[PDB]
Amino acid sequence: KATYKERAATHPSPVAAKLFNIMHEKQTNLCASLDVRTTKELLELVEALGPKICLLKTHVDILTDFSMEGTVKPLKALSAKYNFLLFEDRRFADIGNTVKLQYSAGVYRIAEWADITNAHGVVGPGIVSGLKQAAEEVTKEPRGLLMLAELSCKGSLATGEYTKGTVDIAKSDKDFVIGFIAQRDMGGRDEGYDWLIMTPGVGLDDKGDALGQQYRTVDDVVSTGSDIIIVGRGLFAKGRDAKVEGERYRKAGWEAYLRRC
Amino acid sequence: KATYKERAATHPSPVAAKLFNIMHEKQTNLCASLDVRTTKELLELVEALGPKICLLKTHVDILTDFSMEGTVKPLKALSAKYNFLLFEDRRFADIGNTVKLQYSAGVYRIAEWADITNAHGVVGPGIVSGLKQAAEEVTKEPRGLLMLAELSCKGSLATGEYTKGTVDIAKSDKDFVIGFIAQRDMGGRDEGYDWLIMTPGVGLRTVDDVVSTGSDIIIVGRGLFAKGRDAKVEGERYRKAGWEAYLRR
Repeated sequence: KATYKERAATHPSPVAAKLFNIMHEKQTNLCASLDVRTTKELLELVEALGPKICLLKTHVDILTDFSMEGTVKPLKALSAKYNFLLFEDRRFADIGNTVKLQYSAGVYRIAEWADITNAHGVVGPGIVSGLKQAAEEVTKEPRGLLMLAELSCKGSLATGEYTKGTVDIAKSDKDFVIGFIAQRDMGGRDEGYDWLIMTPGVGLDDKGDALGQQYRTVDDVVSTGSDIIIVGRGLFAKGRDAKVEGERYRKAGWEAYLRRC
Repeated sequence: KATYKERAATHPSPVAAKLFNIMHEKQTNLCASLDVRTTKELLELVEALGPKICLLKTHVDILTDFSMEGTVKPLKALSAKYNFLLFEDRRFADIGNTVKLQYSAGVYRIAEWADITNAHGVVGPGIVSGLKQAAEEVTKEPRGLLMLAELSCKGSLATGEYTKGTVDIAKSDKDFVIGFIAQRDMGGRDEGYDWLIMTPGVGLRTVDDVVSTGSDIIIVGRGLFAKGRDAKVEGERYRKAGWEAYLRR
């Protein structure tokens, strides 16, 4: 693949172009996933990691104290201050007006602040056009969608046929569907698509760390097509220093990226 | 196909038995779907339909003024007063602790008040065990799950294989998975399963059509209150239509 810098210059999706530029300018392809229960801790960790990430994957629906003024406002301030995007990992799986409102309104009003979100292909292409319209209705800021073509959970029904169908759905709108949450390259280059491949389940194979050893290494995934590495507890759990781990994973991911290039 | 009363006495799932009993006692297999945007209208519509429904399918996440005290509290009081269950049509599609918390906590705290909810089969069997343990942790009240084995949206990827995969997921736990949102009978009686088949998109497909096909509950939406129609009048219309079709079955 071309460099993040090059991809940013030609990408049809404004939100994707913005992300590639963030990655290029900050030398990072690290996505932090900080699944904590309080806004206070979330904000603390986000500020510590801000300089080292290009994206923050959130689950505002697991917070015990979510609010637009207390959570979203400060979060957006940090995203602007440190220059990284927000990705709400809601995994939408409905269609019609219901899904539009689940994305644009309700209590969370996701589309008003989340640069990126994701959806399952099972419901069909209507989820793409639906979410896109919902975004247009409540915000002028660039928005993007990641499809879930292959699931990693045990017993998932994401067969080869299912994956192909989801890829076909992604192909319906290159201005809005910017990529996939996946464990491998999904092609598409020959047909004019430049998909962001964001990969979770990534570690650095640290000695004595059983939990971390359940994941693939940063170099493994990046050398195999991953554009962004999604890292969670390895950045702040068990008494770790978020700034130190943020730099460690950022450096490792960037070095792996430079090597594949 | 046994009667609702008979199915209630032998069902392994407490919430399913509870629903079957409500259906038999109130002579109704009608589930109201009132997708309005304000709590005030929702409560008004629910109060009017309460006597004629066995279930209320909700989307509290589309409300413009949702609150635990202003929406859920009164809603629960209505369900207790008129004897009908609550079903939040959230269509969960995640696993692990994330999905457990999306069901038990967050702002909506679904598991705390919703007797029933649903999930997609795509994520695998983990969705059943995860939601089951989440429900057990938050309350001792009966809770149940409906699987989505076949979708009706254009271009959906719910193939025959996908449907089989979801049915197997449903079969993994008869104590918690009570049935499917479907357009037809899903069988299972030969293997010891008694699934509740709840069918949407019904009007006066006709009520008689779906009920005679194997649908146990009819889900009706706008046809019950939109266009300035009278909720109570329409509630009886559909309740009568659905119950009589059931008796003829």
